[PDB]
Amino acid sequence: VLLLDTFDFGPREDNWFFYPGGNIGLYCPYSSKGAPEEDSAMVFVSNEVGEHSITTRDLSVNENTIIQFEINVGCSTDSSSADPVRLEFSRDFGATWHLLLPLCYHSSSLVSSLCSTEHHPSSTYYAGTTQGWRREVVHFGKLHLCGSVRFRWYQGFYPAGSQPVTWAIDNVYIGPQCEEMCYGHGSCINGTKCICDPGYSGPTCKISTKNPDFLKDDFEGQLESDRFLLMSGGKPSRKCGILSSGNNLFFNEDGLRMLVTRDLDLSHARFVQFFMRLGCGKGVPDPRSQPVLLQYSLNGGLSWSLLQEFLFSNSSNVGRYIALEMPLKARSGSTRLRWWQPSENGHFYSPWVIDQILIGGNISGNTVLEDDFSTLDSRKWLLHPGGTKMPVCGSTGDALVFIEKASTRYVVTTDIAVNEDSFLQIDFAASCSVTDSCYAIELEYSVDLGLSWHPLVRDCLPTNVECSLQRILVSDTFNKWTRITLPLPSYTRSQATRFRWHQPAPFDKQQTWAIDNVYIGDGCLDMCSGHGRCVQGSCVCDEQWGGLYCDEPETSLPTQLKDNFNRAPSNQNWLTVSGGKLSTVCGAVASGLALHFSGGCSRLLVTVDLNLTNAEFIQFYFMYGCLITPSNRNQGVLLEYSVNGGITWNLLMEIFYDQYSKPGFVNILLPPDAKEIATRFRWWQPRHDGLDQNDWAIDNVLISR
Ligand SMILES: *[C@@H]1O[C@H](CO)[C@@H](O[C@@H]2O[C@H](CO)[C@@H](O[C@@H]3O[C@H](CO)[C@@H](O)[C@H](O)[C@@H]3O)[C@H](O)[C@H]2NC(C)=O)[C@H](O)[C@H]1NC(C)=O
Ligand SMILES: *[C@@H]1O[C@H](CO)[C@@H](O[C@@H]2O[C@H](CO)[C@@H](O)[C@H](O)[C@H]2NC(C)=O)[C@H](O)[C@H]1NC(C)=O
Ligand SMILES: *[C@@H]1O[C@H](CO)[C@@H](O)[C@H](O)[C@H]1NC(C)=O
Ligand SMILES: *[C@@H]1O[C@H](CO)[C@@H](O)[C@H](O)[C@H]1NC(C)=O
Ligand SMILES: [Ca+2]
Ligand SMILES: [Ca+2]
Ligand SMILES: [Ca+2]
Ligand SMILES: [Ca+2]
Ligand SMILES: [Zn+2]
Ligand SMILES: [Zn+2]
Repeated sequence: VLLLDTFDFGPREDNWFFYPGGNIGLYCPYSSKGAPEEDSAMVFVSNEVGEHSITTRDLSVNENTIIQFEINVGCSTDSSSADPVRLEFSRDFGATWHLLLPLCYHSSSLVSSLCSTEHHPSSTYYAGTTQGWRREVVHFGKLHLCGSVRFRWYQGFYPAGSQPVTWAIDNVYIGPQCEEMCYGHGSCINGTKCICDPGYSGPTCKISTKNPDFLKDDFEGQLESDRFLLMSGGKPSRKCGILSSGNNLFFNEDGLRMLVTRDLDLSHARFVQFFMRLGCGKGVPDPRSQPVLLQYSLNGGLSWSLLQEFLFSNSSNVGRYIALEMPLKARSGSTRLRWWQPSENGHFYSPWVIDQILIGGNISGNTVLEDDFSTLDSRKWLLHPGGTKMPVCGSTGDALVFIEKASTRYVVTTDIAVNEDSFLQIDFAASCSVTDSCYAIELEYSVDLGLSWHPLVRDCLPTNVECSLQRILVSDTFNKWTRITLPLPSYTRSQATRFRWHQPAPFDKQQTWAIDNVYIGDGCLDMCSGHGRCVQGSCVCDEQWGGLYCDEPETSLPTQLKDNFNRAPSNQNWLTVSGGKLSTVCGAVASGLALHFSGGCSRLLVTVDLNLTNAEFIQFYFMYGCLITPSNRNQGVLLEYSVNGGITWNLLMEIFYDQYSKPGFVNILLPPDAKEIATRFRWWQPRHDGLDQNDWAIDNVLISR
């Protein structure tokens, strides 16, 4: 043991050669977790004239020597490069001095350097790095420091009228390291004893209480939390924004720029993701701008490994979504991450912003994500700009609702494993008759942690006239709460697929929407037959439906359907009528009124489910172009049937676009697989040129024998 001083008496006389400007006292004690009696420290107050520093006697050091101490510079978060404290050593009895730990980033080959692979700041302690005291430890193993050396904490020389930042040090230990360096979770005493930090225990502070397996900061909440151990140089701001609403964390000061997380349980973590903007101006960022380094530590910050360097470039000055998979080596019960932008002097050439930090996920193979939105769990719903947990449109409890004024509206799920048995099933609503606007909400998937998003359902006509997104969540058909069930296509299969509901900008405030009763997974069977919802691996049937998978009607289905369309379409015959209304515009199609589809949005007609086991035919009268004739083949109405409650459809007839300029009669013999105990029909027009364009009419439907 070479040197120990707690300053709790006064200073130990033999320890120190000099301490100009230093006086025993208290500095910034009220955050400190240490005992009150221990708060006595060596303080260097701003107004002291002359040198501000403290120098040790000459000591004999070796590769196993550490310097360990606690420091507070400035008792604030007002970050500054002015008058930092430098920890230095001298090999010539104080004639010359050098930083004990150099700044290590990318070293020149023209010079002698001790830096190796690990990127780290120097033993320089800047004002406004943190309000709290902190422990620093420097190990000599890498420093080629052996023999007689003296050390100093040095700030500067200050004439009268100077006002450098006040600082203080405490609990200085210089001597042999402790075993395992106390795993970076304790203070070493004499190399023989570890004094463990809270939540760490045992001889070497190896054993940890469980750490959280998830971190979120959107910077809309508190800036003092258990989430970050350091937030040096970052302030909440709306400047240099990335997202359309809310604060970001903004680095626009000098000194240290370093954001350090608490220790996390990342043993099953999949990802770190965040938004970042490197540079805030219209031109190209200054080429001297130093990169933001993302690093991790397994040992309480004793050593750091690189995840990614993010360089300033001609394109970096636009907000960007960033996501990385958590590598195996970073996955432990106790891993912290940091974002650090190096600088040799505490000066920076550009600001930067970070926002919406999420760390977590789960690599253990989970195949199910479900929610009724009784709560909004951040671990399941990663991003939801514009979205609020609240009731709307007579929802079952709360829903996730996009109603407030916003420039961005989307919601992203966490990742799940998707396989051949996977399906997506949600309730969705648009504006609930608040607006009559025609709009759609995109449903998308990513297999790369949100780096790219692709439409879940592709434009693919069963006629193969058009094939390559298909608008599904549309505001007329889904005006009020409506269920959709989609088998997940092969291209979505992976061990980590996530989903996004996206309202592309620009959109109007009144074009609102919501989701509820979400199930994405491979449970239940038959996707509940179109007549129920999967809840915790069990089908919950709609009213009037029963059986294990909701395939059994409580009351016998009709065996025929007939409609002359001389009265308003009835829910006894029709489940859906969008874009169609009874009129005489077509003349007689069969007779009197016809159901005329000329709406500017969806044009869709769906029957109730029918028992067609013994039925023989479907027939109807049909006309195109009562107003404007269809201009191409993809505008042909498709007649399809479903035997699974509208989940999947089978083409029966393409009602060819350039036919039926005069009313015609269609008579089709039902195929075997359309003759089931529960089957529905739909007429839908995949494309049209809008209101009163490429219109069609139907009359005298008969599905019978
Ligand atoms: C699906 O629909 C078929 C009809 O195509 C149903 O089969 C029919 O079931 C009814 C019972 O409600 C039987 O009706 C009875 O017919 C006798 C004939 O003399 C009459 O005396 C009774 O008063 C009554 O009307 C009918 O025989 C039978 N037809 C056939 C071809 O079997 C069937 O029940 C339906 N399936 C499901 C799953 O509900
Ligand atoms: C990570 O995901 C896995 C899912 O594979 C979770 O482990 C399951 O947890 C539930 C508890 O409700 C059990 O019913 C399963 O039997 C567990 N399976 C396995 C393989 O252990 C795990 O809980 C998730 N981690 C966290 C912390 O949420
Ligand atoms: C550490 O060594 C110093 C030598 O000055 C001694 O005063 C102190 O009691 C020792 N501490 C422990 C806990 O061994
Ligand atoms: C970015 O801008 C600088 C100066 O405007 C230019 O010289 C440089 O080549 C640009 N970078 C790239 C790769 O386009
Ligand atoms: Ca003390
Ligand atoms: Ca934010
Ligand atoms: Ca709900
Ligand atoms: Ca009619
Ligand atoms: Zn590097
Ligand atoms: Zn999109």
